Amino acid sequence: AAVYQHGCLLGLSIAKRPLWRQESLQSVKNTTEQEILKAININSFVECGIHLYQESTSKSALSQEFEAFFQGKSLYINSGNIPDYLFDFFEHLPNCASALDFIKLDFIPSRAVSLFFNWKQEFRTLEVTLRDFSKLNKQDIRYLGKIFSSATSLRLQIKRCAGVAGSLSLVLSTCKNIYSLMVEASPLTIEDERHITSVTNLKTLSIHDLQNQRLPGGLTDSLGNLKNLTK
Amino acid sequence: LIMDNIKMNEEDAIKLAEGLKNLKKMCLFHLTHLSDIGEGMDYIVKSLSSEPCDLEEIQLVSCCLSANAVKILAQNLHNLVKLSILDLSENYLEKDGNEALHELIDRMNVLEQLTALMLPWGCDVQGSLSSLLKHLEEVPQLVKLGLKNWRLTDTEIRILGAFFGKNPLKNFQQLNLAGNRVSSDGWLAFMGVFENLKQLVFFDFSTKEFLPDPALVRKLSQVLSKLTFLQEARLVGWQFDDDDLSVITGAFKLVTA
Repeated sequence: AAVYQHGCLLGLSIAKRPLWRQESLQSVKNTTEQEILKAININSFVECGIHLYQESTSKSALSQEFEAFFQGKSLYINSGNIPDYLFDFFEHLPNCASALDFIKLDFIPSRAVSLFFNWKQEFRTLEVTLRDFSKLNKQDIRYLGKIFSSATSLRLQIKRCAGVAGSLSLVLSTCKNIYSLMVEASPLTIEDERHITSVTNLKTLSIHDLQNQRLPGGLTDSLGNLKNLTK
Repeated sequence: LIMDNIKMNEEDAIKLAEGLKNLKKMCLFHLTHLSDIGEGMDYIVKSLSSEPCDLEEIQLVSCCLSANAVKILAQNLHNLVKLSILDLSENYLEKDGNEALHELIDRMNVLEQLTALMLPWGCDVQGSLSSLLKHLEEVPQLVKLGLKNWRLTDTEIRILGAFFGKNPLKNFQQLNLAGNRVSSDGWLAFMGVFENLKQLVFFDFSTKEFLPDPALVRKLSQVLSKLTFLQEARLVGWQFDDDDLSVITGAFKLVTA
């Protein structure tokens, strides 16, 4: 816990098979492999801390030491792979899992909902990423709602989703914690665009590969509603 | 004396009202599931509430009470000090009910023993909830309070939120709200009030049909679990799914409809 210095940044590509996010976020632009590797290294560091906890047979006895260790770190969770130990970590080690600054949930199994939709606490900041979504099922939206709401601050990144167009306002309207919204090469309707321009508590807005041009009252017309926008 | 679902000839009520005059030792009276009577019930309030007695609990439920009967009681609230339980609820006042309520609400300034006040329903008594606040804040022993059988809008919970600020009772246990018209934006507006009501024994906050956001489900389970008692609260009319019922903590009893 007393080690904050990173140290050697060579190799360490063993953890997190999606080293390049399997063609998702952190793509061609704004790479910086050094920072990508640091993220991998810290993520494996957090996992190691969790593994040491699990084998310490000290579910509550050593909560003070683990609190100091985990505080200020980020944890990455793949929705397609949620190990049993995460459930015990979040359920049995309160005030430590919540001491993490960020949890990254990268996509919708009901298990993902079960882990996040608990009654132990609200998470600080959640970063939700949507990737291979050619269709948005009504059930999927319901499940996302349950996850999105379990936080104080929400960051949402939607990349190359085809099933989202016409349903973006439908999803965004389920949670008011959204303050950072990014859309990458993903189509939308005017109703979805108007909705984005109707959310006044956004701090970050990022639009990529939008080829519509003629967008009445949209993000290309005014966008002066987002007075709190910084980026 | 308990009279439970007993059929009357619409005349006997008058004769009993007179007979009751000599029962100077009577303390408890229950009148339940009354059939349609109309005239005859006003004779009870005319005969009683006077010629002073030791009545401790007067519980007339669903007794076809008129606004005039309520006005008669209001005039007679100078009597029957020591009375603690006053019901006369589960009853709709067809006309001028609000006026009758206004007169008694501005009284009860001699009734220092009042607990568990239940109110009569009128269309729309809701416009006078602030009139209740006017004197409810003056009674430090309101362990129970019931506001049943009427629509209660988001505006009204904000009014009650002011009531529930509050200069604390530290003895409030029972809250009864049989129905409402509260939106998905809250409700939530008065959550946290429970921090001042840690000894709540039970409540309902029921409705006709409502489907809460996941956020509201989470707030319920993370708040009620901090209560000292929570002795079989109900959530009638709330569309909780199996997933939401899983989230709701191990309450002694749980009713959804």
